Amino acid sequence: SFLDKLIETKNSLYNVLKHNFLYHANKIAGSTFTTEALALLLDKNVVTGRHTLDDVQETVNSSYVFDTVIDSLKEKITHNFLRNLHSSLIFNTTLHSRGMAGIYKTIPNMILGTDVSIAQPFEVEPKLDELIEWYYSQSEVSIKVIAEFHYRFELIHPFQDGNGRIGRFVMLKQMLENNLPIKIVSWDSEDLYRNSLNSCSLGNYVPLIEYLSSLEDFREVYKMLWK
Amino acid sequence: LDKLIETKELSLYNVLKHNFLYHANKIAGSTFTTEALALLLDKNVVTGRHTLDDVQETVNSSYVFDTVIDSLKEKITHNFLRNLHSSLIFNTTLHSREPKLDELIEWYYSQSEVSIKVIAEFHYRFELIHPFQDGNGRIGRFVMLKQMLENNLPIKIVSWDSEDLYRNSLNSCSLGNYVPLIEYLSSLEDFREVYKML
Ligand SMILES: Nc1ncnc2c1ncn2[C@@H]1O[C@H](COP(=O)(O)OP(=O)(O)OP(=O)(O)O)[C@@H](O)[C@H]1O
Ligand SMILES: [Mg+2]
Repeated sequence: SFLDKLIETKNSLYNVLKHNFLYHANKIAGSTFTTEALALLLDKNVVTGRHTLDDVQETVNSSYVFDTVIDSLKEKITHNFLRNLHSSLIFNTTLHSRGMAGIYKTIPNMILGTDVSIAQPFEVEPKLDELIEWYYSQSEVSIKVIAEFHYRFELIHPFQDGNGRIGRFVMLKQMLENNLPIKIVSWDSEDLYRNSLNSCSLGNYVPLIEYLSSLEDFREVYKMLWK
Repeated sequence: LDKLIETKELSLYNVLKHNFLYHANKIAGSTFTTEALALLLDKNVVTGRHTLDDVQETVNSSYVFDTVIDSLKEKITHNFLRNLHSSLIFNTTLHSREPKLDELIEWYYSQSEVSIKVIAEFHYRFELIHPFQDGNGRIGRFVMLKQMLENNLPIKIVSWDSEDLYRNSLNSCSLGNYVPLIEYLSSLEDFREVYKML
């Protein structure tokens, strides 16, 4: 019943979820928008503070991507769905040219803070199919399923940039679609999210599961808004 | 002008771009200070309080300025003006939504000698025609600048301080009478002498 109410306000439960999610997801990606500045941008289309053009444009894009994710609930994660999310997210940035929007990487990339083996470009499309086919094979989608999906997706790292944000968008989508607790990956001075990721390995996602469990359920925190 | 042309990738060019865009954009309602505009142009960093439209239109004006310099000595056409307009209003809230112009352009290129009088008459007539819904003023000032540059004429930047002299000169003008505008432009300082040191 949470989802219906969320939809019927599309100040509102929707704007709270959007503001919180976008704030943390973008800040993890390096955005310098404060909570007040992001609120002002989302509500009144006014930019304040010091930002790169890319930060401004990508924050604005992230708003549209969030809307798309909510509008496309229950729809299948496909290659084109993911490429369109990426395309919306990096629209009108210094990555739009070169036409890396919205396209899988052609040149090897990396996640720094680690030397873990990222998927080579040629492996992106097949592994992703194997991942998607795996995801929809699950009888019941759980936080554990979503955590494994998240880690594997990030290890694939299909796009040259924006992998973190797109991954967390998809994670939010999966949670919403399966009436699971809404766990919003939050920024913090200690990099608990990143460290939980780095404690993980293929076949071992317990650090991420524990991290997600350590997060509060958004649905309960703002129960006053819907219940 | 040659100095202008080759300090392009590099500076007379950046000084002209910065000053011109500052005044042209401010007249159009931009809230970028001269420092904020400089920071945007040089480091692609946005500071201060601005609407999204202001940010985007300022960035666009940078691109349009570059295009205008690229098209020096090239003939003013309709598609050229439409390209300026499209570039200027790209990614704004203004995005969703002929004969008199042809006549004006041909009239302009028929003159054996281009003068400030010719440019002034062109400017007023362009504003009276008003070919675009928005950005008409900025496009007009871009074109005026182009016309001055192409003919080694004094480079006079319509200034934000100059209002409302510019506006009142425009309101005193009529078809066939452009003397208020000519006197106004004449009252403006020549960019070339101020930055002759460059
Ligand atoms: N040790 C790790 N193991 C697996 N994945 C990781 C690890 N560390 C980070 N990641 C994921 O890789 C993504 C890379 O993005 P990062 O945070 O490094 O900066 P960014 O490139 O600016 O963010 P974005 O990808 O949204 O553009 C992270 O968001 C994270 O989800
Ligand atoms: Mg990035």
